[PDB]
Amino acid sequence: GTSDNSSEINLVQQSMPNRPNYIGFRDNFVGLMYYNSTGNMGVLAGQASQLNAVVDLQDRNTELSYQLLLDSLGDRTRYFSMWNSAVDSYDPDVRIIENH
Amino acid sequence: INFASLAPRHGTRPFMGTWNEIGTSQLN
Amino acid sequence: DINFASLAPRHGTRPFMGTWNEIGTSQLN
Amino acid sequence: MNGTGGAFEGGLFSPYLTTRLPGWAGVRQNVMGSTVDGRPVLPANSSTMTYATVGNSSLDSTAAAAA
Amino acid sequence: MNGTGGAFEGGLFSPYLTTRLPGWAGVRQNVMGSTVDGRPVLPANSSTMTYATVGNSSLDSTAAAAA
Amino acid sequence: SSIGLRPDGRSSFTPNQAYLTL
Amino acid sequence: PTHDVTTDRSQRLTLRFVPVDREATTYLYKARFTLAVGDNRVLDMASTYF
Amino acid sequence: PTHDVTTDRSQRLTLRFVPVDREATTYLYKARFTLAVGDNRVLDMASTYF
Amino acid sequence: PSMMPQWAYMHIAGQDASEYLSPGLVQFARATDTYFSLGNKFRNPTVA
Amino acid sequence: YMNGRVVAPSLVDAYINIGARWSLDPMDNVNPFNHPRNAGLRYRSMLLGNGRYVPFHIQVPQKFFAIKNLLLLPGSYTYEWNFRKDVNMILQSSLGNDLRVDGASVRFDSVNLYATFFPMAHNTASTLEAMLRNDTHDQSFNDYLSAANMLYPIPAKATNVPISIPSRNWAAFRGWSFTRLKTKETPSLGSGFDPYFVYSGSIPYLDGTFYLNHTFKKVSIMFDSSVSWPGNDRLLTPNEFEIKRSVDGEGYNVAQCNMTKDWFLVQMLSHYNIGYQGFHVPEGYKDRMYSFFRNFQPMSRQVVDEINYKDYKAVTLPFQHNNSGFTGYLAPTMRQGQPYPANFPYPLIGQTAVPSVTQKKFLCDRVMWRIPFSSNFMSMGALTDLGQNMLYANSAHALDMTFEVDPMDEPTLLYLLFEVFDVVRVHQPHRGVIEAVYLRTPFSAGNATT
Amino acid sequence: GRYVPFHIQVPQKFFAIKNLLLLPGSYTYEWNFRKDVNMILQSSLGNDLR
Amino acid sequence: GSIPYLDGTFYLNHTFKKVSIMFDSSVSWPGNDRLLTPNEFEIKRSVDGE
Amino acid sequence: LYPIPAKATNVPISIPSRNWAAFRGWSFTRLKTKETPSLGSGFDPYFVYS
Amino acid sequence: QTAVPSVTQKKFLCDRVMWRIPFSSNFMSMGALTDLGQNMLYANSAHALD
Amino acid sequence: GSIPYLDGTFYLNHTFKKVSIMFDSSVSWPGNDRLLTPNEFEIKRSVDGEGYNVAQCNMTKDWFLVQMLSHYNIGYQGFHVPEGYKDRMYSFFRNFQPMSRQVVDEINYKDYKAVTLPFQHNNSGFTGYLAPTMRQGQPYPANFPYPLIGQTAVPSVTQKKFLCDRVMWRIPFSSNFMSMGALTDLGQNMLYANSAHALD
Amino acid sequence: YMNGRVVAPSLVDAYINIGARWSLDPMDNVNPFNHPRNAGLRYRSMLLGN
Amino acid sequence: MTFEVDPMDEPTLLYLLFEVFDVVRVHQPHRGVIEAVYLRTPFSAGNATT
Repeated sequence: GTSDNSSEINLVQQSMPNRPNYIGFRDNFVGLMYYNSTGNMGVLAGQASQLNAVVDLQDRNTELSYQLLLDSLGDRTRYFSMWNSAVDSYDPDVRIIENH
Repeated sequence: INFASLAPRHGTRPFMGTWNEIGTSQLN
Repeated sequence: DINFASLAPRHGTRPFMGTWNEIGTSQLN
Repeated sequence: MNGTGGAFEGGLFSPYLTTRLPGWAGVRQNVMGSTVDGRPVLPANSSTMTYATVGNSSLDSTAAAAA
Repeated sequence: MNGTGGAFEGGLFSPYLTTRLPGWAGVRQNVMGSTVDGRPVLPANSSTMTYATVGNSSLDSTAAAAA
Repeated sequence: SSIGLRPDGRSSFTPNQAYLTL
Repeated sequence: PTHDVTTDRSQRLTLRFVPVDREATTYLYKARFTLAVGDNRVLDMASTYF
Repeated sequence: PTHDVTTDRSQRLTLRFVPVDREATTYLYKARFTLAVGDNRVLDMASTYF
Repeated sequence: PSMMPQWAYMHIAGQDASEYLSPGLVQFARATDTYFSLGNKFRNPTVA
Repeated sequence: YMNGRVVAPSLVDAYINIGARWSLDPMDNVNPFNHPRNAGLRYRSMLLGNGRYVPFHIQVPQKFFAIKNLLLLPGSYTYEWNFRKDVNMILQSSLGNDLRVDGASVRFDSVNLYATFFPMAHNTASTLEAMLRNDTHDQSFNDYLSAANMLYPIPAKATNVPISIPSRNWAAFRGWSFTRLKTKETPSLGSGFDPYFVYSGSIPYLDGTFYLNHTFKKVSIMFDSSVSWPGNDRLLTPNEFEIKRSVDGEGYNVAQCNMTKDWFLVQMLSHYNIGYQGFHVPEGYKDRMYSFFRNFQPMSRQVVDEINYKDYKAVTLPFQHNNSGFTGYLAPTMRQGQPYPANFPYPLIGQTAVPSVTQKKFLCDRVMWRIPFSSNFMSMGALTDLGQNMLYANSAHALDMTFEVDPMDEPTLLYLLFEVFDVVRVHQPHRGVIEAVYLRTPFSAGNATT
Repeated sequence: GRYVPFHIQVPQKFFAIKNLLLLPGSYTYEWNFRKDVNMILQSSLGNDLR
Repeated sequence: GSIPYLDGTFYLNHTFKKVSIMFDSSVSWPGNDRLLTPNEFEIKRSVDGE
Repeated sequence: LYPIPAKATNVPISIPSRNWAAFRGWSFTRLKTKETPSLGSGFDPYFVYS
Repeated sequence: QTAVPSVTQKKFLCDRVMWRIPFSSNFMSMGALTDLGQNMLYANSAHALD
Repeated sequence: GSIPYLDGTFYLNHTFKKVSIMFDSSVSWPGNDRLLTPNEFEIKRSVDGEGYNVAQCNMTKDWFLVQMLSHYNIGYQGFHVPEGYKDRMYSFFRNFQPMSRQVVDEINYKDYKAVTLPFQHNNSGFTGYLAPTMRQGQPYPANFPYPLIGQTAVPSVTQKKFLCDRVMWRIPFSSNFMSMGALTDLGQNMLYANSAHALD
Repeated sequence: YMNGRVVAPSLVDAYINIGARWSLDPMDNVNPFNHPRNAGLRYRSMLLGN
Repeated sequence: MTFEVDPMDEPTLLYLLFEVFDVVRVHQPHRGVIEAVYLRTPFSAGNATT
């Protein structure tokens, strides 16, 4: 029907469970600090002389550069909790359904 | 020898050797 | 006097010529 | 379905599609924006819209503290 | 009608139109293509199409060779 | 380091040839 | 002039000092900034405004 | 090695630094610290983290 | 012109780290390398 | 919304391509890193907890290339950094929904920076400073990627996307590298906060999980109307780079898929230099997670051809009836029906197999295609072979590139980056003073000629 | 209207600071801002706003 | 009417937003870092957070 | 060859900066896409014209 | 006294002026021949702005 | 069963809190001020810690530094996952597992009723009763697992923890906790090798 | 005794610590190497025979 | 350049065609050997890169 008045035909109802969603911080905490935006950019300077040494360009993204660097050193299969390193790894079978 | 005195002694002589001044790696 | 070191990649100011690892030793052994 | 190579070469003849995406928010012609952070105030009404009348500085949510 | 200068400039003004037509088959947009040479079933639907599953290695209609 | 002998197939834009004695 | 009128290094033009501490009493509001003038640059106080 | 590898005086190994000034916008957080690498010690920037 | 002055200064071509560093540092960095390595801060060119 | 949109189970049920390992074509371009089985995420979410409210405590590192490995001599420095509270950005859902509408990381309470000092004897720590402060030797770091990246747009259903570069000096240029990004999932990085980023899922731009990488067809590298950059008749089709060659008569596909021959040769040569001396599976250490060979996946299937079977009857989904009487009609619900012989999956085996046509494609992801700017495509060093040749020539050429991408019904982005050198030369001459001088050779970004 | 957000910039009007041209260094800078509605903003009718 | 092109009566000047300069192919002219958003000249901050 | 859309005029073009050491002039006409093969490839199955 | 909760809108409206972006380091007009109109980065070489 | 004493199957080293070392009641050995905590070693700072935790668990920022410093020397040039050859199956990083859950807090929740196991009923009517026996019951709505998601999101408090098996806590007798040699530098000084010192 | 004693199934059911990586604190300090899924032991047990 | 054309109703395409000086010099130094050196001067088919 179209009612929730506990009618007779309301006995026959089915309910699928809601779809799973899991939400937590990104790998290596990418996106939590503004890197590479010239507007809100960081400053590491020689406090006595405010000469910033972190001149950052608008294009070269250091988030993508760091992920590649992490893979080059060692391998990204052991989950390091402290830095929150956990590579997003789709299940190999689900992408390519080998139906046997 | 003052700088060479900061290295572990594997026996009698220090452990200096195999100059590994690196840092060239990039994408390539 | 034409050495072949000019064909070798340079790691710094010296060529990257290797050692005497020129071998083809293996068999099932 | 036509007007730009509707029967021959197209997709993009026109251009040196060389505008690099300009990097500044707001380059999305009719994408209902989301919202002000946190708030889900739906409106972020679309940037091809009513932006001459500059940001409506709405009264901030401080019901408990301000009262 | 509308689009690029529905009322004004440019049948094309947007561009630099300097895409020099790049020369490779399939540059055309929605042309019902020809057949594989002497294989008329109107095979080439378009180069905007089921070419997502590219690689239709199609066995021809040679039945006497099959016998 | 065998030999760089340079007397003066061939090409028209250079009157130069090189001998390599190994 | 082309030589010593102005610099070439990445020098910010306008700064946005934020209050180190603040208070909001019943009758007044007090904010405290620590404006820092780096070496080899000089600030004209006329170009300052809350 | 024993002679001149590590000090015998008093030194911390880990230091925490509270923000000198902080700015909490609706979608930002701008924290400014002051690293203080005292005399006769060097800090490798890879160890620092927020 | 395989070497431009701006390239040699920024270590895109020219001497590698084992050479342009002062002899005091190279001897130092070789010594204290089981602990507190210094070999990932001075880059050295690899031209082709 | 994306819950309560029931999908007919018969769409992809137990008989789809009953023999082959075929990627389901409708979800070929769907982002695969958004899944309950994404083991990288489900570990990264259960780390915080299993409840709605989480008083977290994290240790975000520093990852800027000139600061990540600096060795700070004993001064006294400021260290300021703007963080980000945009829930759509810092968080990451699994459906890729819009988290700004639901709940946000309300508060950053007490961020404070930690530092660890090696306790070094004051005799050596003073000697080390005394020479590290000398201008003869000073730290120098190069960004690992070292590439000036730009995003060119691609509208809906567009196929040919051309780009251009005005006349410019290609002093030390190490090649190109490109991929495709769906524009509905990419932040406007230049803005402090963009309210038009309705997304939470994986962001391949700044994360590295590229999946749309397999939809390119052809590439041409024109240097101011000269022949293509490899144009010394150096390929099977020396005028341009075929990638995903379609139905083709001559023998140019490779590796049982539709990837062409030279492109496989170029890709294999670039990563591993294993092109000329025969093809072999490379060293386990030499291929990384983001390498070409580890992710390459050919696949193929055969389907009932329609133009030759003489009895083909295209039955739409609502009407096909396999396994009827023991499952739901078009929703995962109570089973309804009668039993009866099925009709949907046309048999491809046995004495009654229908004639069929094979279609073969490949599924490469998590990598970005590479075209090294080297004479023989090898990697014989950092400063490539032709980089030094431009310097000796000392002339400027404009670049013109065009692409042929598979059409998509949603706007996307062509993310192409030029390999460059991105070195810095940080030097600290006195106490509490840092002087960092940046150079980025082939695409400079400086207003000062020293 | 009645309820109205404002974003104003107030100058400096003290003769020793109005134009000081202060050399490099680091200075603390605080000031107390009036919050009395009656004094801050004037009314045409001359009535009492508090 | 009154043509603004040859007669200097311009009236639609207030409809502009961010304008960007990028000189060679990457270098942005407005300066090394010379504005509060040192990548383009912003003329109308449509919605301002600070 | 430069494309020209349907029902469109004012076709612009350009050549990026280069040298004209022995240039001798231009020569141009106006073909039809229906009547021009893409002979940069071995065989174009989208050319239906005798 | 019976007002309604509201929201403000700002905007500016200028006519007759052409926006200007001087090609100087500090944007000041210290002369006709500008400051960057004679230095060799923008005099010796050739660039192509976008 | 397995005897952890003599075959290396330790599993209880996750229940230590603080280790204090004193040489004849002098100043503590760990050093002058080498540790964030003033005069002891702190582990499992679980009850509450204002700013000292690591890896989203209840360890200590200094104990993690010491442990990684004794095994892989990864303490001063930043932390990173150690190399495979240097990380065995009895080492710290291989067996370190942090975890945390979100039990429903009772102090701040409006209406919380702690129901014991014999009275709580979930999935009733389709399962056994307190024993893996034949299913008995009627179906009815359930009541035990308090929800933590959705519109009804009863407030909760988070408790974290960590497990560390097959590993022995290590406190190297060195000035900087490194492994510069088998014969430590501190256990070589005249102060320790030419006199007798107590230990508490 | 350790076999004739029954355990309530609901003590740890399918709904315990849902979505959490918890270690079931009641069974945390019990010996973990005593289990049918102890691949080392069940290999040695089956090595002798059955 | 900028060609203005009549608005035909079907997708035509312009066919600009520059003028160059492409020549060859075929050389046969000895039996069975032939080599050539092409040169298109204005729009050179080869440069430093290729």
